[PDB]
Amino acid sequence: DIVLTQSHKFMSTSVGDRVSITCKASQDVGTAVAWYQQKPGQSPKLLIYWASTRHTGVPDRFTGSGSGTDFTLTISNVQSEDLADYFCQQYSSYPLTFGAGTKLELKQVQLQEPGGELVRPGASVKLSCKASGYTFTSYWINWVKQRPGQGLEWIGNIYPSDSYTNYNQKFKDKATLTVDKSSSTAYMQLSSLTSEDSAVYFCARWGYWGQGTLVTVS
Ligand SMILES: CC1(C)S[C@@H]2[C@H](NC(=O)[C@H](N)c3ccccc3)C(=O)N2[C@H]1C(=O)O
Repeated sequence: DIVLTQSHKFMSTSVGDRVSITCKASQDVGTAVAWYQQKPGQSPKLLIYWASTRHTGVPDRFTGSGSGTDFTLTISNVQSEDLADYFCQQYSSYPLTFGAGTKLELKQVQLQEPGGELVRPGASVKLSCKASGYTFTSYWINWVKQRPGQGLEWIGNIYPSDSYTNYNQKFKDKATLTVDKSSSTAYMQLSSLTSEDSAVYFCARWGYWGQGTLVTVS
């Protein structure tokens, strides 16, 4: 698997400074790399893709670069609203992997963001991911696990059109992906839950991450 080593877990900066967050792929990943911004209680917002193309709406402050192995995300004049988590994504080959992330800081009320469920150990859970506003069958749906202080993990994806699926070997026996064309809803069923399965589970379309769902196993 391709490991993406992100240069610092924590980065201190100040409003007005220039910042550089880097990711080093352990194998060549071409220019298939994306950078995301994630604020607490929110979901990743795509900033750069194909390593250097700025996504629509993202302010010039952000710039991406690199090809093959060393990727960089630079913010020319850091602003307050920029203080967040940033992580890189590699989509050159399976399993898709992510850099453990970088928290950009200097040195708010949050309620049910996201909502979720508390289930029992050894039990099973089936998470939903309703889609709206676009042709469900035309875009892969990915599922990602996020624990609080660790790096994002990609579970697998599925093409709703024919339900073709890819699994990160690590989740092969824990997750099973399905979709329901009739209600444009993708699902993920986790089996034999342990405290290790407690996390926020996101489903994502290229450029649109869901709000996620908190699965607590107690
Ligand atoms: C080669 C691919 C992996 S890239 C594309 C889409 N990838 C995304 O939606 C997006 N980058 C994404 C968001 C969140 C987590 C992981 C990935 C996806 O899955 N498709 C595959 C395909 O077309 O063969």
